[PDB]
Amino acid sequence: KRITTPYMTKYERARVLGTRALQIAMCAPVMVELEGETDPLLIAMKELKARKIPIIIRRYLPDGSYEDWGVDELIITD
Amino acid sequence: TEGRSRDGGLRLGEMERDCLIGYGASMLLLERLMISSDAFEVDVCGQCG
Amino acid sequence: DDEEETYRLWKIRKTIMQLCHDRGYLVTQDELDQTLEEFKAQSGDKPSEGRPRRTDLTVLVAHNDDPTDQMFVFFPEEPKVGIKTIKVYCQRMQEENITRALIVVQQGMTPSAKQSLVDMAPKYILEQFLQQELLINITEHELVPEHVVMTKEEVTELLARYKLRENQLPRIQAGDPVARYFGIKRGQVVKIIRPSETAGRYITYRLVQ
Amino acid sequence: ADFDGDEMNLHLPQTEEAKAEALVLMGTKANLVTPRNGEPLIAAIQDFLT
Amino acid sequence: TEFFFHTMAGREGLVDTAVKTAETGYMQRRLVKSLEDLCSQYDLTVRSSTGDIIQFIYGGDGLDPAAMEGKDEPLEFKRVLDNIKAVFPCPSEPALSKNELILTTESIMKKSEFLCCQDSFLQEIKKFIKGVSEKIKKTRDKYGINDNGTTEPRVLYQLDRITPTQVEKFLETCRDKYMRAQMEPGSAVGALCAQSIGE
DNA sequence: TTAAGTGGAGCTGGATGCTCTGT
DNA sequence: TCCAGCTCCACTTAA
RNA sequence: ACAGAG
Ligand SMILES: [Zn+2]
Repeated sequence: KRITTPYMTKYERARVLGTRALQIAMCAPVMVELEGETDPLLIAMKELKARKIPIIIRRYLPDGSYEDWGVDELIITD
Repeated sequence: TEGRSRDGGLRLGEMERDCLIGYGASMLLLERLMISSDAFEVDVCGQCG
Repeated sequence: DDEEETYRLWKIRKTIMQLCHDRGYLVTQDELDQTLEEFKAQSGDKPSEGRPRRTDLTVLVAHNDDPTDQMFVFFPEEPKVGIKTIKVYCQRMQEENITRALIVVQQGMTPSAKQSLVDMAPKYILEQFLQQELLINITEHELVPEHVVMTKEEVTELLARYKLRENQLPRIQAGDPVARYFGIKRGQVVKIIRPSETAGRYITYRLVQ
Repeated sequence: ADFDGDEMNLHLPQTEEAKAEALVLMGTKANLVTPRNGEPLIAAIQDFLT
Repeated sequence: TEFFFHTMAGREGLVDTAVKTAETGYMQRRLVKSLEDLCSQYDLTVRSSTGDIIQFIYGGDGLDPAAMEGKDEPLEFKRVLDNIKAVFPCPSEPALSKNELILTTESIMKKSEFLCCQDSFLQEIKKFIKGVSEKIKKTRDKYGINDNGTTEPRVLYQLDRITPTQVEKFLETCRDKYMRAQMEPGSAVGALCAQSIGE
C-alpha cells in the first residue's frame, strides 16, 4: 500500500512540466498530437492534461524509504 | 559590474533570496544565483580533497 | 500570624498528596480532600503543631509496581539545610531500606548539601523541593497541559509509527518543574496533551535529556 | 508600488526548468492571496472601486 | 503657532518611516536564518535539516494558512450550503424533514472516501447538519407542515428547503475543500513563517 | 584556622536596511 | 549606540 | 567619500 497523498503537489507539477519541457526542447518524441505550438512548456502542459507524460515521481520519506507514483495516476489540480 | 555607467546589471539580494525560498523554487534559485552569474569548474582530487 | 503558617502546612501537604497520587503512589481519598478546618484536629496551631517530624510521610508505597518500593517526604525546619541534616535523614532512610525521599526546604539549601544529592548514591535518590513551589500545584495551572509519562511498550510504538530514533524527538530538561513534579529521569518520554482552540486536542511528545 | 517615479527590476530566466518553476509557483494567478492570513491582495483599487 | 505644532506632530511620522527600515530589516534577517531549513515532509511532519522534529503535524491540523476561507478555519459551512442551494436548486425533488436529513447524511458519510478525513472535521459537519436539522423542525412546527408533502399551500416547502441532491453535493464540496487545504509536502514552511511575522 | 563552591562586579567583543543614479 | 561570556574577587559553610 | 531617488 502507498500511504502518501494522492494529489499532485504544486512542486511536483512545477518540476514535471519543467523536466518534460527540457526534454521536449531536445529532440524527444512528443506523445500528444501538437497543433502548431512552438513553446516547449505549452506542449508539456498538453501532455499533463492528456496524462501522457512518462515520468515517475519517487516520493521520499525521511527515513529513506520511497514510493513510486505515476504522473498519470496522481489527482492533478490547479 | 556595479551599475548603469558600467552596464552593470542587477542584484539578487539576501531578501530576494528569502522570497524565492518561500516559493520552493529550487531550480530558479540555482539558475539565478549560479548559472547566470559565476558558473565555473574546478579539478578536485578525491584523495586529499 | 499562626493563621498564615498553618495555611502553608495544609496547602503544601495537600500538594504533596496530589504529587504522590500522580506519581502512582497509594493515596487515600481522605488525604486528598483534607480540609483546613479538618487539618486543625490532628495537628493544631503552632505551639502544639510540630514542623520537623510530625508532618512527615512514609505511608506512600508504590502500589502499582510493589508495596516494598516506598518513599519519604520530609519537612526540615532550618531554612538552609546543611549536610548534617541530610546525613540525619539519610541514615533514617538507610535503616528503613527506603530508596526515595522528598526534602521540602523552606528558603533554600547550602551549596555543599546540593552537591551531595547528586552523588550520595544512584540507589538513594533525593529530590529538593522549595515550599514556595508547592504552594501552587502547577499541574492545575491553566497554561500547563496534561503530561502523561509513557510506558516503554508505548515509546516503542511512537518510534515505530514515525520510524524515528529517540534522539530525534523534542527535548525536555530534567530541571523542568513539571519534570521534577513527576520525578522523571533521562530516557523517559512524556506524552503532552495540548488543548486546541476548538473542542479537539493535539498530541505531542518529548524526550527527557 | 505607487507610480511616482518608482523603478522596478526585471529578470529573464534562462532555462526551461526555471520558466516552469516561475510560471507554476510564482504566477500572479497562483498568488492572489497572501500566505499570512489568506486574504486577497490582487483586487480592485481607487477608480475601480469608485 | 498652530502650524508649528502640526508640523511637530507630522515629523514624528516622517521620522518613524526613516527609522522603520533599520528597525525591522535586521529583525527579518535573523528570523529567516533561523527558520529557513524547516520543510514540511511527506510523512506529515516538520523537520529541520539535521532530521530533528520541530512538529509532529504542521500547526496541529496539517492545514495551509493560504487556503483558509474562514477565520483560521478551512471552511465556513453556512456559506457553502447556501452556495449549493443556489447553484443546484432542485424543483423536482422533495424537501427533507429533520429525521430524513440525519438519516441521509449518515448514509453518505459512511462511504469509504470520507474515512481519509480527520475525525475533528467529520464531527464539525455532523454538528452543523444537526443544527440545520433543528431549524427545519422549528419552522415546520410553526407553520404546521407535514413531512409527507401533502399540505396544500405548497409555498411552505420553500422556507427551509433541502434536497438529497443538495446534501450530496454539499458533503463532496466540503470533503474536497478539506483535502485541497492541507499543507502540501515540500512547502518551505519556515520561510513563510519568517516573512509573515517580519512584514 | 582554611579549602572550596558560588554570589556579584567589571572587562571585552560583537552587532546595527535595501538598491540604483551621479561626481 | 545596546548586550551576552569570561575572569577577578569577597563571603559564607564545612572539615 | 558625499548627495540624491523609491
Ligand atoms: Zn590529491
